[PDB]
Amino acid sequence: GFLSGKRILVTGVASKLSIAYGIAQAMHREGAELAFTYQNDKLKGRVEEFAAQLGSDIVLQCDVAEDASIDTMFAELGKVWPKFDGFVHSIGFAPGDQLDGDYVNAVTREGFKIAHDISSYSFVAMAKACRSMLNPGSALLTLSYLGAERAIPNYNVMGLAKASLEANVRYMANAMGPEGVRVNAISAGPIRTLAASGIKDFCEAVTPIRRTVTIEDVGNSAAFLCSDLSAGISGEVVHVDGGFSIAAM
Amino acid sequence: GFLSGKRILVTGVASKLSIAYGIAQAMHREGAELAFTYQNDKLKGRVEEFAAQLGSDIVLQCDVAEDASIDTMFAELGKVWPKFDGFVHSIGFAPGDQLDGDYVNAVTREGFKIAHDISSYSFVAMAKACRSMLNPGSALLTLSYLGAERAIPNYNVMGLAKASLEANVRYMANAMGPEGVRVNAISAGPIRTLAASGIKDFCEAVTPIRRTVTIEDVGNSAAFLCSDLSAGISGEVVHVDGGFSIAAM
Amino acid sequence: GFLSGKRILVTGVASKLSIAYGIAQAMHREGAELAFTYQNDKLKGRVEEFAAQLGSDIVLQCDVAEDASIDTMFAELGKVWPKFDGFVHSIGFAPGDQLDGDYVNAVTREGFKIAHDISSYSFVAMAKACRSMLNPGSALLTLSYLGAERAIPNYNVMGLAKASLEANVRYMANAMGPEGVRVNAISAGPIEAVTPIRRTVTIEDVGNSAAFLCSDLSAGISGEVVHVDGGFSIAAMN
Amino acid sequence: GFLSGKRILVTGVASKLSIAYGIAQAMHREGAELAFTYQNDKLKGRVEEFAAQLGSDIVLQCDVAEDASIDTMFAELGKVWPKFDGFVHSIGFAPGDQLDGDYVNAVTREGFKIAHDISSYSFVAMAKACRSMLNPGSALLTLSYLGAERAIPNYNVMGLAKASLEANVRYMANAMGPEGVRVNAISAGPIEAVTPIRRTVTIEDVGNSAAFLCSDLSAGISGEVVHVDGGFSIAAMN
Ligand SMILES: NC(=O)c1ccc[n+]([C@@H]2O[C@H](COP(=O)([O-])OP(=O)(O)OC[C@H]3O[C@@H](n4cnc5c(N)ncnc54)[C@H](O)[C@@H]3O)[C@@H](O)[C@H]2O)c1
Ligand SMILES: NC(=O)c1ccc[n+]([C@@H]2O[C@H](COP(=O)([O-])OP(=O)(O)OC[C@H]3O[C@@H](n4cnc5c(N)ncnc54)[C@H](O)[C@@H]3O)[C@@H](O)[C@H]2O)c1
Ligand SMILES: NC(=O)c1ccc[n+]([C@@H]2O[C@H](COP(=O)([O-])OP(=O)(O)OC[C@H]3O[C@@H](n4cnc5c(N)ncnc54)[C@H](O)[C@@H]3O)[C@@H](O)[C@H]2O)c1
Ligand SMILES: NC(=O)c1ccc[n+]([C@@H]2O[C@H](COP(=O)([O-])OP(=O)(O)OC[C@H]3O[C@@H](n4cnc5c(N)ncnc54)[C@H](O)[C@@H]3O)[C@@H](O)[C@H]2O)c1
Ligand SMILES: N#Cc1cc(Br)ccc1Oc1ccc(Cl)cc1O
Ligand SMILES: N#Cc1cc(Br)ccc1Oc1ccc(Cl)cc1O
Ligand SMILES: N#Cc1cc(Br)ccc1Oc1ccc(Cl)cc1O
Ligand SMILES: N#Cc1cc(Br)ccc1Oc1ccc(Cl)cc1O
Repeated sequence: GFLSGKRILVTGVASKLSIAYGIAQAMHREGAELAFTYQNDKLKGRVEEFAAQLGSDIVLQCDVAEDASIDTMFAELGKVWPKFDGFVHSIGFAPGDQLDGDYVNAVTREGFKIAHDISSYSFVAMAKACRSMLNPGSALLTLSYLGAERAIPNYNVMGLAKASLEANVRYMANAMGPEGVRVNAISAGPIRTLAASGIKDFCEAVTPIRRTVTIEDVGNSAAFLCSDLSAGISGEVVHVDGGFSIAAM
Repeated sequence: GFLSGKRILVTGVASKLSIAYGIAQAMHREGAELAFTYQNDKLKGRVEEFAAQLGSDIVLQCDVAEDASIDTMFAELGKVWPKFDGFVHSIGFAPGDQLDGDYVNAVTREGFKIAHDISSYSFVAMAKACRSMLNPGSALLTLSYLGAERAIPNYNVMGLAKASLEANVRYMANAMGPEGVRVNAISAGPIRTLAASGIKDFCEAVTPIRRTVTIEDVGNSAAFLCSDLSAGISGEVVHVDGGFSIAAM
Repeated sequence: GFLSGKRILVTGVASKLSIAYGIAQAMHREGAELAFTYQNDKLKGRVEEFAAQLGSDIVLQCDVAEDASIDTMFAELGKVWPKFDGFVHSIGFAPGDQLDGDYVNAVTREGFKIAHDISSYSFVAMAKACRSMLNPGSALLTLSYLGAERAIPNYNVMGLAKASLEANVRYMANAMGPEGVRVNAISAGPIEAVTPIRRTVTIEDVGNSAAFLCSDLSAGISGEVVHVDGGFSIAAMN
Repeated sequence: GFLSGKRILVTGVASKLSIAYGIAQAMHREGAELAFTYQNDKLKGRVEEFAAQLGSDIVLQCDVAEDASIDTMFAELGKVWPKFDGFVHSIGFAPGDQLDGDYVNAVTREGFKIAHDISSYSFVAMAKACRSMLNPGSALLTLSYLGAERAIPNYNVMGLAKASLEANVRYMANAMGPEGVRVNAISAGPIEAVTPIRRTVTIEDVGNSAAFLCSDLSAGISGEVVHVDGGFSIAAMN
């Protein structure tokens, strides 16, 4: 398929409901060789078990809060893939107290710091650590949300972090393009994943396609953006939300 | 390939340099069945000859200035494709006097009217005329340019028309989504085509990928947007300009 | 006030509810000298009454569908204001059939053409017609709506026409900036529980922002679409 | 003037070239009563001199890296202004190493953290700390730059920090709108042949727009990033 001969690292697989899971089955269907990271020991077996289904045995600890963990992870990966063709960054976090109710009351300095570090900085932190391993033609991809561009109740400081993240996409694109690397985001519509219970009160009637997008839709667009078919696209946030953001009333 | 079982009409093939030409070879490579329109008798043989290469014999006159021409064209097409899966709208025009020098001096009421009618209205005019022929899963695609969003010297009233066109993309998406049709645009970076001699003084050093996009890049993104792989994307303007618009200085 | 010294042409007064009417009051308050146009004989008396109440007797016919009507108006204005400081374009139209139901079914070639001509081309037409009359420091203003940027039901082809108008703003700001003329738009909210300010905007609110954008206070702003919609467009799922 | 009746806190004066300094002059001209903060002992005398020249003697230490410094400042302000009408946030910082060369190579976790904390979090921190002190009709303003929206060389992580700040504006406008508080930003140009107005913006131009956005004239505007950059961001390849 259209990713044959590519090697792609995939972060953030937590269950079969994860966006990262849909992106992985899609790139896998399309002929990519895959490798996987997992945040910590609680998810090691699970992620090894999801990896195994997709015929990868490359499954590595990576907590993106830690420079040493990202560095170690890429060192270990370089033993099997001294070069590869990019990564999918599918990782968000803010402490639970940040997303309950009025934004200005819930936000704290520490909550802001963690949300931005894990949801935004980690993307460029991964890029720094593997920059010399990337082939020409490589593509990096992260996931964002409409909360970057609009004030969405309860999403709160995550909206700020995703705005920081989309700006990260542009700065990374502009920096890395000259060495042959593209960097994009998918602004995904809402899907019912493990991380979405963290959000309070979690629209298909006012989406133009009249249904919510699935991890399959998101996965297919992802595969496209990490392939040579999208060689003309970098620094872009592609809305995969069924047209929701372009509608009003 | 990823358009097998799709039938797609392609307008605006004028030479081998046309964006429509790149989109057609790409959809053709990907297993689509194709049909072609041509503006008038001056391009009939040429377009039949380009069609023939791509193994289509469906080649029909269509001047989009004329409701009767669009209606006749779809009547003729319905004899061979009573149903199909969408069309590529790759058609722009403004009289030559519109694009020389200062915008407020060059623009006229008639120039404005023609630019908008041919470059913007024609897209929804085609949609009106074939609406009942479209399958569920159909996708419509037009081509726009950065001149819709920024004041670009000499591009002049075409910038207004392309802004009208991108708004057309949203209104069409929102209207047709409920019956299972998606509608998008590609905002293409500059390529050296037949229509670009019309533009005066026609940047790769400040594009992040450090080269201009080709009709191949544009064609591959096009194919994607008219395929089921992009089923989560409607009402969107995708920038295929190598990241040019997201850079400054 | 912050417009003393300025002479501003105001189009589009049709009633005391008109956006142009709120704009004119606010501009008069801030000390501008005002002149007015009226589309046709049906509105002439209303515009003359309102102009009198503001201390103006410059009240000129202008139908922006006609190049000759625009030229004749500016030749008449020239007799009393050979130079002036810009104008407010507060004009919109599409045939009523364009606004009824599903967009693709309602839009027609003629409806599209009329909507773009009246709602967008007429802004630059006015600018061509008065260009040598503009002082350095001039400011042109037009009025737009969120339907330029989102698909809003029934607003239909008026949305394309507004998107065209917002591009016209940019192209005009770019062309006329070197001669000392700024061009901007207000994207006004409709004149409520999901609006951040928790109320709809009024023609007073619109008027005050329009006065600003036509004054030397806004000298740093050109080519800009300013949202005066209470925060509505930046909120989602409130 | 159009700010008479208003009491506005101004942060970020460091010199007569500071954006905050142009803002304060313009606000004083339009009749506002002013109060000032200063980051540290190095800037205290400059801020006191300037405040004296404007007829103010409210000059309070505030380092926005510290929650305690922000709380203590607002407790001191409360002794003379138990209620007030909003504040201008004119504060930006990243370690100098963040701004040197290729973005990906210069950015570090600590640099990123400091840039976002000082340049974005501190806007809402101030708002939490004074929220019950704000009158209905209040207006918060912050300052941003085009590097929030485009990749500009060397501006590097300050661009992410500004994008965060512009989202903070929206989220804040949404949260505080129901209590009668507006929140906006100015995206200022750098303080020229491809700028539509054919000159860079001045701190006077910025000041006048900031005075507007903090006055009841802008009552219809909230959650908005207004570009005061002479049209620069809407032009291409001039
Ligand atoms: N599900 C939706 O509706 C939706 C919509 C738009 C965007 N997104 C985004 O898509 C991405 C994937 O989210 P999801 O819904 O698939 O959720 P998920 O809960 O399946 O995935 C979140 C993942 O991030 C990982 N992660 C968190 N902290 C980490 C750390 N310190 N180190 C390493 N990994 C860490 C978790 O272990 C988990 O694998 C996120 O960026 C989320 O914001 C989700
Ligand atoms: N080439 C570029 O750099 C570039 C960049 C961005 C967008 N675009 C857009 O892409 C599209 C294709 O342009 P191109 O550069 O491939 O040019 P081209 O000159 O090869 O194609 C323009 C086509 O439009 C057709 N057309 C014009 N008037 C017509 C009418 N009345 N009826 C039917 N067809 C009509 C012409 O016959 C021709 O086939 C246009 O919308 C153009 O604005 C071009
Ligand atoms: N009312 C709202 O909620 C709202 C919101 C956003 C934008 N707008 C825009 O504000 C502007 C003013 O609208 P309004 O609500 O004040 O409506 P209104 O009907 O009071 O004013 C419309 C005006 O346009 C004039 N006009 C129409 N065709 C014309 C022609 N051929 N020549 C000259 N004048 C012509 C009419 O005479 C009338 O004065 C319009 O551009 C409208 O699109 C309205
Ligand atoms: N100067 C320009 O061309 C330009 C253009 C666009 C935006 N901006 C923005 O305008 C704002 C003001 O910048 P400026 O050009 O006036 O610079 P300036 O250096 O005069 O002002 C920066 C101010 O930030 C203050 N500051 C830094 N860290 C702080 C802390 N911990 N606590 C409290 N105060 C702190 C400094 O004391 C200083 O007063 C900034 O947000 C800057 O990003 C500047
Ligand atoms: N990853 C992740 C995640 C963590 C927190 Br805490 C909050 C939301 C998260 O993902 C989302 C889930 C759902 C939506 Cl709509 C957006 C998201 O960014
Ligand atoms: N199609 C077409 C076309 C017609 C005119 Br007249 C002007 C430009 C045209 O296409 C473009 C060529 C080049 C660029 Cl960069 C943009 C365009 O829209
Ligand atoms: N003027 C005007 C106008 C004409 C038509 Br037909 C449709 C709408 C018009 O004005 C508006 C009224 C209300 C809103 Cl919300 C937006 C508008 O553009
Ligand atoms: N304040 C401030 C500031 C601090 C750093 Br470090 C970098 C830039 C800063 O201000 C600016 C100066 C100039 C411009 Cl163009 C934009 C700015 O944000």
